[PDB]
Amino acid sequence: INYYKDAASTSSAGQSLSMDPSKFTEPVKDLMLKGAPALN
Amino acid sequence: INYYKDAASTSSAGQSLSMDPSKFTEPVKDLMLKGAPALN
Amino acid sequence: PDTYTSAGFLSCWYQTSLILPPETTGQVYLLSFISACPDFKLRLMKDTQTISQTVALTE
Amino acid sequence: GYSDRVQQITLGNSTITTQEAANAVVCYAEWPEYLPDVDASDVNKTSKPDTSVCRFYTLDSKTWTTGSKGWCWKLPDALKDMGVFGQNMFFHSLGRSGYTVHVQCNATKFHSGCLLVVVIPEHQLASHEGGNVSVKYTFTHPGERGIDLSSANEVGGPVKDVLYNMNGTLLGNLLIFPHQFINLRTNNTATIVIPYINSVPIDSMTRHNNVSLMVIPIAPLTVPTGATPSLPITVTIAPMCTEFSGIRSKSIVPQ
Amino acid sequence: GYSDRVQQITLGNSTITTQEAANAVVCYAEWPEYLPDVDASDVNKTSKPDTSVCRFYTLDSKTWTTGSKGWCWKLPDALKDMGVFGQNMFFHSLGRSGYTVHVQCNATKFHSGCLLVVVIPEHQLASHEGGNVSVKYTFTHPGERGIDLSSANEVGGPVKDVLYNMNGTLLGNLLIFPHQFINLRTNNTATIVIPYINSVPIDSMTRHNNVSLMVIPIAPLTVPTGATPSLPITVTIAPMCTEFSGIRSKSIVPQ
Amino acid sequence: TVASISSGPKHTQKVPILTANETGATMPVLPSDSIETRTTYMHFNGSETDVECFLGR
Amino acid sequence: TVASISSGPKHTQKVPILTANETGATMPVLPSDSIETRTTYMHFNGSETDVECFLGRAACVHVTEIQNKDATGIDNHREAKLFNDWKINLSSLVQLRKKLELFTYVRFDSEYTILATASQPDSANYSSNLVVQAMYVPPGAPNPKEWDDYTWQSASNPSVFFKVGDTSRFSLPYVGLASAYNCFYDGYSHDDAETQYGITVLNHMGSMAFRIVNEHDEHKTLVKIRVYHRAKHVEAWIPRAPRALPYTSIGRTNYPKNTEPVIKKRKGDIKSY
Amino acid sequence: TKDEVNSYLIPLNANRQNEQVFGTNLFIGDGVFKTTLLGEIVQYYTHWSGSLRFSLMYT
Repeated sequence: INYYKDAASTSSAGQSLSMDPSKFTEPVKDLMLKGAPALN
Repeated sequence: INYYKDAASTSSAGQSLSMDPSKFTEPVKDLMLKGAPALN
Repeated sequence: PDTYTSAGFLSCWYQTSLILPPETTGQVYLLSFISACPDFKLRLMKDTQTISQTVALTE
Repeated sequence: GYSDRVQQITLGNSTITTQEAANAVVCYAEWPEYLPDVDASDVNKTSKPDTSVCRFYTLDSKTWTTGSKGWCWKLPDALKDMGVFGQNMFFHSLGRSGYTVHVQCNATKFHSGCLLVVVIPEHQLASHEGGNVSVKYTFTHPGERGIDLSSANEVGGPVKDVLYNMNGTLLGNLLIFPHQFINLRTNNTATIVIPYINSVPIDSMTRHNNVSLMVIPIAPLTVPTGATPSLPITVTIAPMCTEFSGIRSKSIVPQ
Repeated sequence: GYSDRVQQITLGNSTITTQEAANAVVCYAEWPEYLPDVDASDVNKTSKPDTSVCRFYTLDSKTWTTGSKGWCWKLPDALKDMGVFGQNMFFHSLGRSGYTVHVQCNATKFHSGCLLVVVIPEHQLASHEGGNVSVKYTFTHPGERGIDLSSANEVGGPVKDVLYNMNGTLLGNLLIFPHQFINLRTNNTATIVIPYINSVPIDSMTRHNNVSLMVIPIAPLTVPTGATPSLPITVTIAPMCTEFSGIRSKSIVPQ
Repeated sequence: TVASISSGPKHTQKVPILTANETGATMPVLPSDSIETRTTYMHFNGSETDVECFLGR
Repeated sequence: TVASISSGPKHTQKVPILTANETGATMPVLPSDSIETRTTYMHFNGSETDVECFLGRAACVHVTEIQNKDATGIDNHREAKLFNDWKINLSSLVQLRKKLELFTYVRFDSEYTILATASQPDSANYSSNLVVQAMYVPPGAPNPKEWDDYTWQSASNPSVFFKVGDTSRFSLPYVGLASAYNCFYDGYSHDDAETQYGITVLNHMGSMAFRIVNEHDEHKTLVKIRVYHRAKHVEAWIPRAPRALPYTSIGRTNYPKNTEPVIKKRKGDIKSY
Repeated sequence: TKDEVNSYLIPLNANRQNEQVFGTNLFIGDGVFKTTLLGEIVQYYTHWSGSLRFSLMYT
C-alpha cells in the first residue's frame, strides 16, 4: 500500500533479476564459441 | 480514505489539468488565424 | 544564471537601414516583448530573490 | 488575404520576411533538385550537409548613390567563405548547388529609382584590353565583395562598362535572363530561385562560377528634398539542395 | 576460409585491411546509431554529413621503445582538426558521434611485447599536485598529439603515472573497460567500435570529451638481437553516425 | 505529446511570424514557424505549476 | 538451477580451455570443462548483490554543527555557527563515495534521515529542548544571512522542523538536470582557459541550511547534525575500476603525492605461498 | 540610472547601415528579463526548458 502520492516516496525497488554479463564479458563483434578455436 | 467528516479537512486537491491560456493570450473579439494577415 | 547551463545571446542589426519620410525627424523606437512557447517547462519550486523584508509589516 | 506582396522563406535555421515583394522568379521555371542517378557519372556517394549549408548568408551591404553604375557577384564565389558552405567547397573535389537570392532595398513613397536584378548563366567577362587579353582569376573571384562596375579598370581585370554587360551585349537585352526589377514605388525586394545549370552533372566549385548575380541601377536614385542622397542595397543568398563529392585534402587557390 | 584474423572495414572513401586481427570489440555490445526522436530534446533538425565526416583519419605515429610508458588520446579532441569533421565540430553548438578505432603495430615472430588498447568512458584525469588543483583545459585537449605518459609533469597538467590510470585506480583493472590486447606473437591490430555514451542526448564537442583511448605497453617490447630497439604504433580513427546541431558562428577555444 | 513537430523549408505567402501586437493578443508562434525542426516529445505535464501546488505548501 | 552438471572423462579435438585473451572477451569456462564433476544445485539467487541493494542502505554523508546562543552582538551568524548550510554531495565521506564510483552514471531517488543530538560542554542547569529547522535551498533562492532572516519563512522552499534527539526523514525525487548524475565528467563548463575541470552541475543535488528555532537560554547548547542518505530506485551504467588511492577533494579524481604502494609486497618470493 | 518609461524603448537611428541595434545574453532569470512576468515567474522555479518567443513592435 503506498500512503503517499509521489513515486519517489515508495520503498526500495525489488530485484532486477535481470543479469546479463555478456555486454561486459563478451563484447566481441564476431561470436566466439567455447571449444572452437579462438583464432581461425 | 477520509478520516474526517468535513471537506476542509481533506488533503490538497489534485491537478487541474485544465490549462487554457486563450482567455489571457487571445481575448480578441474577431478570431485571428496564425499565418493570415493580422490586419486586413 | 549558470555557465554550463547558459543559453546564448540575442542581437539585432540594421539589414538595410531605417529611412524617415520628409518633414520628419529624430529617433523612432521599437517596443520588445517576451513570453514562453507552449513548449516550456519549469520545475522544482523555490523562493524568489525578488522580495524580502526586515520586520513583519503591521496594519 | 494572401498577397503576392508579403512572403516568408524559411531555409535551415534562417528566415526572411518581406512585406513588399513582387512575386518571385524561378529560373527557367525549374526549382533546384538533387542530382539523379540517371544523370550521374562520378561513382562517389555525395555528401548533403542539408541545413548546415542550406541557410541564408547575408553578404556585406552596398550603397546606391546617384553615381552608382551597378555591382556583380559570382556564385558559388560570393559564398566561398560563408560558414560550413565554404569549408565543404574547399574540401571536396566537386560540388553542386541551386540558390535562393533575395535582394533588398527599401526607401519611402517620395523616392524614385529602379534596380534590375538579373541572373546570367555562364557570364564569361571581357578584358577591357581588347584583343585576346585574358581576365585573371583573382579578378573573376571577388568573393563577397563582388565587382563594382563603377570602380576603375585594373590590369588583368574585366571591363566594367554597364551598357555592355561586361561582355559585348547591350544592357537592354539582359531581360532575356531570369530577372526581377526593384522599383522603389512598387517593390522593396527581388527574389530569384536558381536551379543548377551546367553542361556536366557536377563540376568544380573553384575553377568555374556558374551564374553571376547582377544588381544595376537603371532609373537613377532620386531622393526627396534634403534627404540623404543614398540607400543601402543588401544581398542575402542561400545555397539549396547542395551536394559535395570527392572529399580530400582541401584546395589552395590563387591569391 | 574466413578467419577472425583477416578483416576489411570500409567507411566512406577509406578502407583498412588487417591480415592479423583478434576479432573486434563493440563497446557494451552496442553499435553506433543516430539519435532517436524519443530521446531528443533540442528542437533543431541535425546535420549528417555522412561520408565526408565518417571516414578514417590516421593520427601521427608514436614510437614504442623499451622505455615507453603509454599514450592517451581524448575523443572528439584527437580529431578536432581532421578535414570536415573538425570544421563541423567548431561550427555547431552541439554534435554527437560513435567511432571505429583501429590501433596498428606489426613486428616479426622474434619480437615480444604486448600493448593494452582500452576505451574509458568519461576519463576525468587527476592533477599531480593533489588536493583540489584542477587540470587546465589545454592539458586535457592535446589534439592529435595525445598525452605521453612518459613526458614530465607540467603545471596545470594531469598526473602521468601509469599504475594509476591517471585517476587513482589500478592499471590491472582497466580490463573492466572495452579493450583488446596487441600481443606481437598473436595480433598486429586492435579494433574497437564505440557507440555514443553520455547522460545527455547530444552535448558540446569542445567542452567535454567523452572517451579517452589509451594504448599502454604492459609486457615490454623485446626485439631480436641487434634489431633496432623500437616499433612505431599508428592510431587510425573514424567518426561514425556523426550528427551536428545548432549551427552558428564558430567556437573560439583556449590556446 | 509532441513538443516540436518536424518541419522543413518554407517559401510561402502565409507568414505566421508577422503580427500586430496592437490587438492585445499573443499569437501562438512556435520554433517550427521560423526554423526547420525535428520531432521531439514533451515528457512533462506541468504538474508543479498548478496553482494548488504553488499555494499549497 | 544447476551449479555444476555431471561430466566425465574427455579426449577431444574440442578444447574449451584454450582461448586468446587478446580479443577482449572472458570466455565462460566452468569446472566441468576441465575436471570430472557431479551435479550440484545453486540454492542461491544473487539477491543481495543487486545494485538496488548495494546502494540502498543509509550511509552517513555529512556531519555539521550549529549552536544556540545569544546572538546579541554577533556580526556574522554564519560564522558563529548560529546557523549553517551544506551543498549536498555524496563524495565528502569516502565510504559511500567509493561504492558509487564503481559506476559512471547513476540515477536514483534519495531518502534523507537527519539525526540531531545536543551537547552541553560547559555547566548548564539543564538540557533545553530545541527544535531544528532544515531548509532545502535550491540554487537561486535567497540564502539565509542571519539565523532569523525572512529567508526562514520558506514560503516556497521545502523545510522540515524536528526536535534535537529525534530524527527527520523525507525523500527527494531524482533532481538531476540530465538523465543520470555523472559520477565522473571529463569536461569543463565552457571552453575557458582557466575554468575548473571535473566538478560539474551535472551532479548537483541541491543544498540545505540548518538552524535552531529556539531563542537562547542562559547556557550554550551545541547541536551536531548528521545527514544519512539512502538511494532508492537505483539505475547504474558503465562499471569502472574501483578506487585504489585515497581521495583528496570533493569532485576531483586527484590522489595525494608520495602516497604508499597500494599492492602488498610479498614476504618472500614470487614462489612463496 | 533610475527606473523610467524609457528603458522600455529601444531607439533606432535613420540612415545607419551595417550597425548594431541592441544585444543581451539570455539569462531569463536576470538582467533585462528579470522584472518581466516571465522572468518573475521563472524565479519561483529552479530549472526551465523550452522555447521563448521574442517579438519587436515598430512605432
